[PDB]
Amino acid sequence: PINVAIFGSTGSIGTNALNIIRECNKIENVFNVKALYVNKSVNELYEQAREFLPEYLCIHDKSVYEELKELVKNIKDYKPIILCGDEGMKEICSSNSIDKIVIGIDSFQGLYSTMYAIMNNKIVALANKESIVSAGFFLKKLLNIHKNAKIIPVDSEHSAIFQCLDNNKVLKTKCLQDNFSKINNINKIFLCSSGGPFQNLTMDELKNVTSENALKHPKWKMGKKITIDSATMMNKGLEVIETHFLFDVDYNDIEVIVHKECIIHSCVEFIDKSVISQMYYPDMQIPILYSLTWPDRIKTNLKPLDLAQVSTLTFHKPSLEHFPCIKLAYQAGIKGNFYPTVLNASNEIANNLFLNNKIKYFDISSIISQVLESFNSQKVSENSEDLMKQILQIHSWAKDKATDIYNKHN
Amino acid sequence: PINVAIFGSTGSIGTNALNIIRECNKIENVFNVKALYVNKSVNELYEQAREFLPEYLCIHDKSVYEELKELVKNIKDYKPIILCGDEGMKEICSSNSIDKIVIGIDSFQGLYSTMYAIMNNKIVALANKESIVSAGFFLKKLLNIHKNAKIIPVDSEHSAIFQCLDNNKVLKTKCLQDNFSKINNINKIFLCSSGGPFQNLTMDELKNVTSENALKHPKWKMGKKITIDSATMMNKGLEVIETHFLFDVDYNDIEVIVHKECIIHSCVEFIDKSVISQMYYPDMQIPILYSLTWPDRIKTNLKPLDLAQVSTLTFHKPSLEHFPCIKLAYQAGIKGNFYPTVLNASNEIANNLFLNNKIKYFDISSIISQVLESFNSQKVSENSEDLMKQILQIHSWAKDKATDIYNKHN
Ligand SMILES: NC(=O)C1=CN([C@@H]2O[C@H](COP(=O)(O)OP(=O)(O)OC[C@H]3O[C@@H](n4cnc5c(N)ncnc54)[C@H](OP(=O)(O)O)[C@@H]3O)[C@@H](O)[C@H]2O)C=CC1
Ligand SMILES: NC(=O)C1=CN([C@@H]2O[C@H](COP(=O)(O)OP(=O)(O)OC[C@H]3O[C@@H](n4cnc5c(N)ncnc54)[C@H](OP(=O)(O)O)[C@@H]3O)[C@@H](O)[C@H]2O)C=CC1
Ligand SMILES: COc1ccc([C@H](CCC(=O)N(C)O)P(=O)(O)O)cc1
Ligand SMILES: COc1ccc([C@H](CCC(=O)N(C)O)P(=O)(O)O)cc1
Ligand SMILES: [Ca+2]
Ligand SMILES: [Ca+2]
Ligand SMILES: [Mg+2]
Ligand SMILES: [Mg+2]
Repeated sequence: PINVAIFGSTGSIGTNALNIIRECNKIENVFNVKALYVNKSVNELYEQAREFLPEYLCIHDKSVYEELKELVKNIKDYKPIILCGDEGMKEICSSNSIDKIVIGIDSFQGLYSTMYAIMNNKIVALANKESIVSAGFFLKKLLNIHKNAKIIPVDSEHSAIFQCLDNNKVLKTKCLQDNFSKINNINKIFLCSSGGPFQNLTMDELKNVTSENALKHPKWKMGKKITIDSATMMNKGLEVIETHFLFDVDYNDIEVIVHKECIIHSCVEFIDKSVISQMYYPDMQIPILYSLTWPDRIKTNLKPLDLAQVSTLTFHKPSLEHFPCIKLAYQAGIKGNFYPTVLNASNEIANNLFLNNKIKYFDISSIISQVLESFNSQKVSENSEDLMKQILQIHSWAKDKATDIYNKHN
Repeated sequence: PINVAIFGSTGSIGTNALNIIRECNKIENVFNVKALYVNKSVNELYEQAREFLPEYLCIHDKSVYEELKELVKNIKDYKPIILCGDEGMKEICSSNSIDKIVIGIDSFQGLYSTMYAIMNNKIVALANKESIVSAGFFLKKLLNIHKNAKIIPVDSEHSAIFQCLDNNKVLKTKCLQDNFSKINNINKIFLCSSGGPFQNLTMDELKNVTSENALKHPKWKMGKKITIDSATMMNKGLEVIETHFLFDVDYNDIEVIVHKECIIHSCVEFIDKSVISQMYYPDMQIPILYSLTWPDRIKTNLKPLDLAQVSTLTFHKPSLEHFPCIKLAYQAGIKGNFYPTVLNASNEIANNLFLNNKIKYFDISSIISQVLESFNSQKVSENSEDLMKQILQIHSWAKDKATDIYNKHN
């Protein structure tokens, strides 16, 4: 039986995780949900607790901590360990009754639990790309210290890549290890993208698009932050860096392709030029499930892919003029050092400004661009604790700098 | 050092096999071409011998044996063992200096060298699907006795499927072995097809198609036999049966899909509903190369796949009214026993009759159908030698029956 904790259980990823676990458990009882962890959504967490009855409940915000304890009392025959904040999360991570942890917490914040899960030698089913982008080489260093810990990618393109590999090669290495692409004979990555809601707009239309435009399309079913990143294609930019760190693929060997039907989720070209790709309907349940079953697969009752019904699949290059965030992400990745950290942080700010109607579409890239050119590279700390502080301080520096730039032009 | 013999070196498969070996050897000196074997193309074999300088040369037609020896003595500093007929084939198969054999011999004839290669515990890179279709159960029996032998598929769709699989599971089993699909978590197979030159014809148009139309469908030249089979989609019917035997997949789990761009070469749906596919330009060099390098990959200088330029991929279900050969294959496969043997034999006759303008398009299926209807199940004999002679009897019977049916009408 697979003992699982869901971190960020009330969001888009967490809900999909619980969905697939539920439906798979109807076929055979494969998963035990041992812990749920949310930020503020106490009512929704209670409802999930009622159904799945985990041994652990944690809410990050102390201000709703009491409210959770009282709500949970209605559930008969159930006495969970109810915890909160950083302290609660660390206790769950160190529990010997948990094997696998799904990280569906958003933003740079997802790094903290990812770090402690690793330090506790757990399998980390990581959907949070911000932690990889911002702390790539820290996570690397951490995985060399904690040799039984593993990151399994949940991000759909990276899951697709991972699913295309031979596991007799994968098991010789692990995600975020130097030389991963060489051991797996990977030559090149086709990184597929929906292209987002603005894919058909002219430069003139792009000037005046609003966050509401970005958020209204039902085709995009995710959290608000990632929805905005999909619209600017900064999401794909982040995923380029994520691909580089997870799989040790050279930036010049990662190609972004717009595939509007979202059936082919990404492709791996091996050294012989043979290309392998993973496909399904655009549904996060597959990537989530695979992270929890790897290196095996289990039966599901998901809708089978009907290729003749889909009938047509299309592919084109993205326009860098229309989506300058892509270009900025390659530039930050190629530059290396802490430039990806700076990229992620300034995007956090720019993303949120646009979401709340404070800046325009092209201001997003303008702000990010100015922060990256403000940054002064630092010698990378050889010490693991000092490296973590370095990342925190640089992330924080970049967010402040982005705010300065916004203010300067406001 | 990969010590390889090429059987049927002067045909389409053989030539392509020598092409990729040549090109790959320029990068890394991997392959030793140890043997070349052809029917009667002595001059072409001579030119190949001068380039590749194999330790063995063999020609099936003894009437050109002296012509071979006389041409070969023109090759400066080179003294091969030049061999003859079935005997020469058996000697090459028993050579310890040979590890892998590519079977690029066409038709039921290919089964003989396939059998002897397996009896000598070789790795058999098998392009010849007719041997599998007509003698699948016998090959399975043979592989159970000769435990170090393996069949690695070369047929592009089956190579595709093989590549889509996770080698960590493939390595725990082998092609034709019981439980292959269970071990590999296979739920179903999308068997892709070019659809052939007649894919867009109406029923009335199809009535009138001739062999010259079928053979003009070019790009890369194949044997006349498979070219006609592609036109009737009997090729795909044979491939459905080949899929069943190679991978132990149920007939109701095999779906034929017409993909006219021939970029996706086939797809595997796993029990979780995730789908994996192999893609490249249509080109037999990759499937050939992979059968010789498996479970590894090596570098090539083949043109990289450019998905943006390809731009569109399309899929549709084939019409069984327009292509009744497909239906006949499912029917023969499902009935089991020696019906696949009978299908293959009667097709060999019908195919050749159509090739030579003796019968019409729909007479092909009519003749095959009548032989299948005529045949009565036989008790399957238990020892290998007995089962082989049983196969040979039934094969000869079915060919004679097809010819008699033809003789009765025209
Ligand atoms: N949504 C998707 O399909 C995909 C998401 N991702 C990645 O997954 C991550 C999550 O995205 P998504 O699910 O869309 O985001 P959501 O906004 O939908 O969900 C965020 C979840 O994290 C929780 N959370 C936030 N902060 C904390 C904290 N400090 N402690 C505990 N829980 C916290 C939230 O809790 P609360 O409900 O209380 O606010 C919520 O449950 C992102 O990093 C994203 O990049 C990647 C690919 C696809
Ligand atoms: N062509 C292709 O791309 C594909 C082919 N296949 C399969 O591969 C096999 C070969 O097809 P293809 O290459 O098109 O066929 P070809 O007709 O082009 O080649 C047949 C080859 O086999 C040789 N041959 C015939 N009889 C004998 C024999 N008695 N002993 C030794 N050699 C013999 C021929 O020699 P000679 O030149 O002297 O006549 C020739 O080299 C077929 O079973 C086909 O179904 C499967 C998928 C794709
Ligand atoms: C509707 O299908 C899809 C919509 C959007 C996406 C991408 C954003 C969400 C994501 O990263 N996933 C699912 O991994 P993007 O390609 O627009 O960046 C992928 C699929
Ligand atoms: C142009 O690419 C292609 C042409 C033809 C085919 C098939 C026939 C030859 C074959 O079996 N191969 C290459 O494996 P079919 O689908 O028409 O039966 C596949 C690909
Ligand atoms: Ca594989
Ligand atoms: Ca009868
Ligand atoms: Mg993604
Ligand atoms: Mg084929």
